[PDB]
Amino acid sequence: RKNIFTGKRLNIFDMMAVTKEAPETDTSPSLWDVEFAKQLATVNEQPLQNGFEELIQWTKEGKLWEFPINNEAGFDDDGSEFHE
Amino acid sequence: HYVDWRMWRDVKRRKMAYEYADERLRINSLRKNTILPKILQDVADEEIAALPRDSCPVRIRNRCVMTSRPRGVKRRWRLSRIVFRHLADHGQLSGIQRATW
Amino acid sequence: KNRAARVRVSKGDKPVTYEEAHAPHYIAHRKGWLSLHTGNLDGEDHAAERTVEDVFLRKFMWGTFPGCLADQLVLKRRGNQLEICAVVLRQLSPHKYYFLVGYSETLLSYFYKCPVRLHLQTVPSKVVYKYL
Amino acid sequence: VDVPKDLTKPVVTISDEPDILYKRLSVLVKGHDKAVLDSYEYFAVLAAKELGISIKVHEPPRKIERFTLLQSVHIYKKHRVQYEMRTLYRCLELEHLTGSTADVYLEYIQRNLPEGVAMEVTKTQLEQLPEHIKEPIW
Amino acid sequence: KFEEKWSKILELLRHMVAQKVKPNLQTFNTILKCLRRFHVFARSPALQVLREMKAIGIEPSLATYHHIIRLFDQPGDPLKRSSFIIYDIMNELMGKRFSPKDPDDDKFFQSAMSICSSLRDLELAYQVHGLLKTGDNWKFIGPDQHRNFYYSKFFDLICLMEQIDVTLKWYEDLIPSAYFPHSQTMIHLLQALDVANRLEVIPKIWKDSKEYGHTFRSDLREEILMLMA
Ligand SMILES: [Mg+2]
Ligand SMILES: [Mg+2]
Repeated sequence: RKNIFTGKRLNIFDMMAVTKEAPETDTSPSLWDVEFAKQLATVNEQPLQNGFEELIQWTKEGKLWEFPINNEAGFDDDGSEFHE
Repeated sequence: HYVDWRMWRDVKRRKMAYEYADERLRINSLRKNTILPKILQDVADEEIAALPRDSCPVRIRNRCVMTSRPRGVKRRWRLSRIVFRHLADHGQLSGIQRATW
Repeated sequence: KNRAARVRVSKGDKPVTYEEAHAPHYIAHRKGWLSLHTGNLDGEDHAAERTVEDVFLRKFMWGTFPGCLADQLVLKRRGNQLEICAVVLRQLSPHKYYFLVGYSETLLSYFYKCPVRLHLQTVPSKVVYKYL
Repeated sequence: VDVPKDLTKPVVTISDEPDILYKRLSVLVKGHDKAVLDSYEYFAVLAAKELGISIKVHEPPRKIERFTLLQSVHIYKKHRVQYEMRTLYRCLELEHLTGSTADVYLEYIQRNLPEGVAMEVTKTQLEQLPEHIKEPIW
Repeated sequence: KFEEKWSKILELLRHMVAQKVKPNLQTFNTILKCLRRFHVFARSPALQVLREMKAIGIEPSLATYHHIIRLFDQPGDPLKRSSFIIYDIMNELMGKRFSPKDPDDDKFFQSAMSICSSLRDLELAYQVHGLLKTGDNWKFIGPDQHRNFYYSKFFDLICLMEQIDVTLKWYEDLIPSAYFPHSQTMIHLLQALDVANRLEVIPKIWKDSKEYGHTFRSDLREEILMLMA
């Protein structure tokens, strides 16, 4: 009648109150970090389950137009103003 | 791999005309007004005349993209009357039917 | 005499499909259009580029599935999507169909820069509307 | 029995920016087939009623463009073939919508636009006078 | 032996603390994965590692529990410890939406269902499946061979331990939409129909068997004929 979570623990690692305050975002990821992030996208990889899911995938990849239709999607003429 | 040598000559003309369009527009504007001095307008007359002949847009011909027929082409589809009818009569052009009224 | 798209009478032994049996004056009366897009509507653009694409696709599918197609293609365009509906025969092995569907959908998507789907419908034999 | 237990609903975040107000939306749909416009109208009107949108439908007059071509490949000028393209219309007039409501309705009905049907959506937006026009500077 | 290996591992953890290096989730998952060779010696130590994770604040992922149940579930008839672990793990994981954290997150559900079949507990199996169906947890089922194993063990336990009327509902929902049955699962379904005295369905099972590629399976053909006669 004893829960597995209650009992003796290894006290080598002290209780970390918080994580690292600032990560090295500017530093580019190494090949190991990139490849490890690709393995975490495979555990969650499943085949498309219906038509809606295929449309959702295409939209995320940029293959399918985003609705409602905007005829100027992806075209901002150099961010120019009307007065220029 | 174009339909014939005639189509190939029109392809080159459309390409050369595209490359020179801005230069031709700029020089032609100098000539198409009464504001600038005639001495300057005469030099512009010579300059636009010295450009390659195949840059002149009037030399482009709207040939059928499928058969190269230079006449009887419908501009909306860029097809000769014969090719258009072949596709239309087989029901392969969306919304085009035989007209009776 | 008119000739356009008229399968002419034989001895009563030539099987024709429903599309091949109807002459051009039936295209909005008894048979529909084999392609549906917006190019040919009033005030719409790019009818020419849609036409060339349709002609290529019908040639591509005829040679990519040699001897399999049982009738003409039905090309559908909705927004950015292109959907090819083909009635094929039940002679080629299913493995070869799946290979060719994956190959044609990928190759055509990269050629015309749009999502392309191929919807196959199999029939035991060519559907005969009448014997001319 | 094999039914999903819980469902992740898509996150809709209420912003702190005010919404757009559309006085009218004019959804003009063009097609070559009248029955396809009939079905689309029924769908569009039902969707509007279920979402609480005021909708009125009318049918603008059809446009028939006709043109003539030669019958034979060579000579025989007197003999022609005449083709036409029929453009039929249906106009859905929505009223008193907000930017969010219009965005949802338009995405829903535009995604379900049947092959061979085009749409032109005219949006009338209600705006207030520019700040610079409240009084003259001179 | 384990004791020496355990001392070595603990020494590295002490080196990690000395160098001011904070352990990540993978640090503990590798320990548990490594502790699987020592079948019965690492059970209590492995639980200590899990208890340490929760205290530090590292949240066990699906991979963490996968390694634990694999360690605790070795070929033993009692499965007394395994019984307690799985029940406690399922209570903790109830109604938890998971996100990919470790490459082995996809191996949990197949291992959880395999233990439910060994314990022959249908209520536990329904809890495991319940977890799979909440939110987007269904995407952790894994590759095809994982998905087939999970559903084979799950449907075989339903046929054995549940009323025939509910078994047939699970049969219709799962096959063919979720998986294609193995010839042995059709035999289990035929045996369940026999126990329930519902032999009017045997002709339908034969039709379905032929549609699922078991027309020429000798074992299946002999079972159907014997039951009918
Ligand atoms: Mg000319
Ligand atoms: Mg005549």
